[PDB]
Amino acid sequence: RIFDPRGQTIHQWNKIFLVACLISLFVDPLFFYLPIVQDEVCIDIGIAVEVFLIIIRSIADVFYVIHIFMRFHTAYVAPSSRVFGRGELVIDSSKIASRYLHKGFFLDFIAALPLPQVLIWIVIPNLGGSTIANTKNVLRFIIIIQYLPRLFLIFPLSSQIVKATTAWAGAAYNLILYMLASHVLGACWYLLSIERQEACWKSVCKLEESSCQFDFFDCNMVKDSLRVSWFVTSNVTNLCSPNSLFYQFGIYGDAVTSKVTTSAFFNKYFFCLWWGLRNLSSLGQGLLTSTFVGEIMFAIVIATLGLVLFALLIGNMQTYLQS
Amino acid sequence: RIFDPRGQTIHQWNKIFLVACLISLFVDPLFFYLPIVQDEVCIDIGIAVEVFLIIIRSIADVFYVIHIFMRFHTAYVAPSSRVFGRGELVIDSSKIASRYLHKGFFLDFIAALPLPQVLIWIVIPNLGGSTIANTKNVLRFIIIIQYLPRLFLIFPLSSQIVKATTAWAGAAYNLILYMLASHVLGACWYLLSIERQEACWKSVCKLEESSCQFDFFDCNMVKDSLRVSWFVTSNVTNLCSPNSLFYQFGIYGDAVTSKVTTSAFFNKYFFCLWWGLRNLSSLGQGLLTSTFVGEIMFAIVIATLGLVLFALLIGNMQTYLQS
Amino acid sequence: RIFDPRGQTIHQWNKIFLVACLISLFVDPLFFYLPIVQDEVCIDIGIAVEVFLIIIRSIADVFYVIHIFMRFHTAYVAPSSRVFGRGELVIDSSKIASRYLHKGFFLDFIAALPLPQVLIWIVIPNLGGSTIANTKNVLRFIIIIQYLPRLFLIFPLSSQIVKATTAWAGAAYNLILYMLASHVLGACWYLLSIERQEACWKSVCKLEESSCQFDFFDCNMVKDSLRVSWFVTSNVTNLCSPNSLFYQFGIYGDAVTSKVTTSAFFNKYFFCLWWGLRNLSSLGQGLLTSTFVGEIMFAIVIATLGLVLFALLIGNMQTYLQS
Amino acid sequence: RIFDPRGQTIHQWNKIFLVACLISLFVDPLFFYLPIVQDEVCIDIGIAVEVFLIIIRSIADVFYVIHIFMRFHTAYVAPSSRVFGRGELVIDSSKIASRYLHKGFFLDFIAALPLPQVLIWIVIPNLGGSTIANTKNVLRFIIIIQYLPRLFLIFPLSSQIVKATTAWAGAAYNLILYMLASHVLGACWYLLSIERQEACWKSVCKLEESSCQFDFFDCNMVKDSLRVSWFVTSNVTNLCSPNSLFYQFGIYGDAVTSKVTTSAFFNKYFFCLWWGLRNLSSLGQGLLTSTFVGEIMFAIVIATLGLVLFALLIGNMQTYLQS
Repeated sequence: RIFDPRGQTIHQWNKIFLVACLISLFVDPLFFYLPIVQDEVCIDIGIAVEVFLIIIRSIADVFYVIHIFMRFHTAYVAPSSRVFGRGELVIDSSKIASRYLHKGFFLDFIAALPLPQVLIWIVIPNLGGSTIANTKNVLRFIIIIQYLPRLFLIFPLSSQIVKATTAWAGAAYNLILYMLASHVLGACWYLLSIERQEACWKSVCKLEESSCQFDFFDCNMVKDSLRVSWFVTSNVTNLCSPNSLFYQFGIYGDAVTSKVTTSAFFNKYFFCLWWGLRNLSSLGQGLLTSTFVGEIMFAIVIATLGLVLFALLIGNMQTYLQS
Repeated sequence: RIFDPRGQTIHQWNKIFLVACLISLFVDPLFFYLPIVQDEVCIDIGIAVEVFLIIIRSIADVFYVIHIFMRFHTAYVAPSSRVFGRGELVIDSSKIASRYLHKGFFLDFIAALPLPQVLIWIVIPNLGGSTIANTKNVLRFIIIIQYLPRLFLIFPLSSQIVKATTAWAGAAYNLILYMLASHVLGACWYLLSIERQEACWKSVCKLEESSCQFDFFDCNMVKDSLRVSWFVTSNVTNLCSPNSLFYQFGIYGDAVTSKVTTSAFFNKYFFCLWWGLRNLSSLGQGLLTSTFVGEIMFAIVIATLGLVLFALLIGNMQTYLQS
Repeated sequence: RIFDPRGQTIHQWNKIFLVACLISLFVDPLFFYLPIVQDEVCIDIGIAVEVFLIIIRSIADVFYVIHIFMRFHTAYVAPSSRVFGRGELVIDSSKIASRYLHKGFFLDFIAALPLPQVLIWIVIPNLGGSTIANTKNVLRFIIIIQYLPRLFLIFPLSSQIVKATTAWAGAAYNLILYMLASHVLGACWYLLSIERQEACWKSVCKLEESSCQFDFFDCNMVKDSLRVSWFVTSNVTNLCSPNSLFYQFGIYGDAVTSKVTTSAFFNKYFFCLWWGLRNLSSLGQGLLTSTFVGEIMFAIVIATLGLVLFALLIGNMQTYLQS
Repeated sequence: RIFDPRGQTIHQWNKIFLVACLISLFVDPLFFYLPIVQDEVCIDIGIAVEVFLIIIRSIADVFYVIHIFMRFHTAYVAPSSRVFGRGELVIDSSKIASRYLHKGFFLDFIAALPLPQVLIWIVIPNLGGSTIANTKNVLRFIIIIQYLPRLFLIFPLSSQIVKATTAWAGAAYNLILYMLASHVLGACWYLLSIERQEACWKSVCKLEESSCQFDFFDCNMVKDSLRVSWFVTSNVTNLCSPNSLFYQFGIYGDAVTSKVTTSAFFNKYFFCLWWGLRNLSSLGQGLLTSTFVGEIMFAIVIATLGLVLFALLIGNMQTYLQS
């Protein structure tokens, strides 16, 4: 059942797979919005939203597995058989599999690994208790390690769609990509702000090591008598604010003053998407960072992305107007 | 009395209609500047300015009715008779009316409906008392529901004018588009800031529900003894300020600190026009919103409009310089 | 002694006239830096800098008069005698004078009028004592009335210089124009901030009509016994500051906090030039104006100039790299 | 042993020399990050990082000397022997040396001088004790005096590499130049902020001439009894802050508020790099300077560099899109 590379089944499958990849690209950064900072100073996770996102990601991974299957069952054109553009067809399944494994299979398999799901379920909780690591909100960012190759996969595939079927197709696509970059940067900023607030809490606990340890900032122990007794005699709610000059919050300060980390899922999502869009359009200006290397590099990445994306938008609109 | 589409009567009518549509597009957002926040914490409406705007709107409406009447009596080129461009003319009134009804009549009829003057006069006040809704200043935005179709009519019609009559007509036209977009965004910002201040007043009333009720911020009840007795012992004047953290004013806070909602019509109009133009040139930067989805979406729309308009301006200037 | 329009004497005269026009365009805005706000809350005029600028403007006006004389004594090509480019020359002095008077003489004569000199010397002081008007700092802006036609003369003449003698000639020329716009806008902003501070002083005087009148803010009367007695008991020092919420300084408030109205000529000049450059590059963003129509219109003009200039710069660099 | 100008040895040497020159351009501004402001209000020099930078710069200068020595022994195409491209080879060493001395030797020699390490070792300390000058942290900027000619050598030489080896070579090259400009501007801003804080300390000492001289702000005298006695009774810590309105810190105040001058080398380097990149992308907006001419000139230079770099980047991206 080898499908023709320039046939109809593969064209329809690629049309569906572009939508599936776009859905996966949209859903992956949403995993960064799960942590919630509560008024009692603790980080919880929205269970219902977590399960919903995991279900969507599982559907996307099923689609990716189907794509890998169809790529093991697709034909190719031999480079040496290209007779005036007529490269014929190859039906050898073994040759197709060898060609796929030599080039293309590795990156597609990496992109199809259910990394967020295993990280959420069978890595952090249950037997894989990372008490020694104590970086539950940091490991989520390794999704980016898988997100970056997957983002690459959107470039050639969509190009094939361009071959499948203009003036309006150069600016709308670039604005969609620009919104995607804004979405990813906003989710990254939200998770980094959560990490910054957790670091401020850890510094406060270090200042108050007499009656605190690095276990009081989890909402599963908020009702403990020790937790409330420490909370009523601590000024963590006032020290961990951008107004107080105790900890350098930097660009993450807007996540504490505006209570973004406490707001509902849609409020926080739209706030962070607008943050990313605004700091991508403004070329990273207004990102008055602290003296921390990671935040500075995040701001530099945002500025560079804004520069290249604005240049692409200007060029695309110039091309559209000239044609 | 069928008019020639390429003739002189229709050309002159289109020249008049371009100016009429430009005036109508300039006047429609001005209805958002009518509400006035007075020093007694209430929202009034300038009766004289409202009457003048309704008169101008009715003039635009009768011009649109004349345009519809004229288009009911215009000839069209038969697609099947296009013999090397010479498509002749169709004179049959019934055929012309049927063709116009099939394509074109609905969208032109929508743009000619006197929706704003109906809403102001015979929808909200008098028989149609919307006491339950209590959203008098929110219904105005449904003018946008009609504004967007009308904004469409400029693009073809002006192009037709281009056919009727370059290097200087590309940058100036896009600057006019920029002015119109900034004016509309400024009017929308003014009305949304009025809504935000009214929402803060409603929150204060809820906090003081013992002596306040949800009909109490109307200027027709200012002289009431109950209202003054409540006001002399109420802290609504400082709770609904961006300085206080009682309510998240966000980007609308600049309309409370600067007191544009209480200024004269020209001052408020120019302030809001400059606000829209500045946040369109800054690509939405400086729009530090709150965690409210509507305000965030407004900021995102402003940033996207700034992106597309600046890209169009750069492309038009590049075309001008290359020509 | 009619000179050849395609000859060498007129070529050299145009080369030196471009320099003279550039110097005159650089010098006219400097007259806006003359008023100085002193620590005694008064506005004085720097006599030495004023005299130097008047001398430079006199030299420029002499050059302009020589230019208009030479234009009265230059030949022209008859439009009806253009036989395949060989349009011959016209030597009749009467015909040349009539042609110049019909078109060209009016605006050239307008630019050659010593308006700033007569305004400074024989309009405001001496016989023309503007005691009733009391707007000495406002009249200077009618230099702009002469400045706008003069700025016109740069555009054709420079093009003629192009005909006298590339890839590098597009970016540098546009940067020179951009610097000129920044210089003019900075001088205008300095004078407007002077006017705003004087208006705040007048408002304070109105608040203190018992012991103040509209002369007390003139530095010639600073040593008056009434002046010192009012000053030792007046709070105009802190009331007219952007920190206090007494007067809406707006975008001009930055000139009071930084004390640029008091500093030396070089400091204030460079601060205002950088202000114009920054608010021209930032597309007018950060110009958070008050509810005053004049300030808002000035900010709108600055933003539109920034838009057109940045688009022109982008287009010029695109042309330079492409060619 | 004259090398062929279009041979293989010179090609490889130029490939090495481009990397060497890039290293030298990256290392020279790092000398500006050496001064450190300590909590005892004094400026020290990191000896270890200074020695490492001196060693790297010495290696780069040895590479420059090797380049000069070898290009003394290369043939050149005779201007009069260019017979249809075949310009032959000049083997005469005397003629090659004469041509090099006439054109090429001066700029290559001035760019190979060990001026930075000479200043660090045998100019400022030891015999050349600049007690009278008292500009230990100011002289470093004369590295820029040699840096600009060395910045020139990149533009031709890199072009040769282009001749030795596209669509991706326009955006990447522009971004490399842009990052280099950001790095240089950040180093210059750090050293200028150090200078501003030192000037504030000098002003404070002038305010405290009774018990202070211009030596208490050197970290070699921090442990002196007079030093500690003055420090315990001096308020230099409060007066020399951006919050206190004592000294106009201007755009350098962000360096004191963020305590970047005290941070470690990596923190300060990345903070200053992000500062330069942000103020270069923002076209100098947000550089609210003081009334000081040097700071204003620095801001104007930053704005002009941002303008030209953004224009070049837009043009390069347009070229990439169209080709």
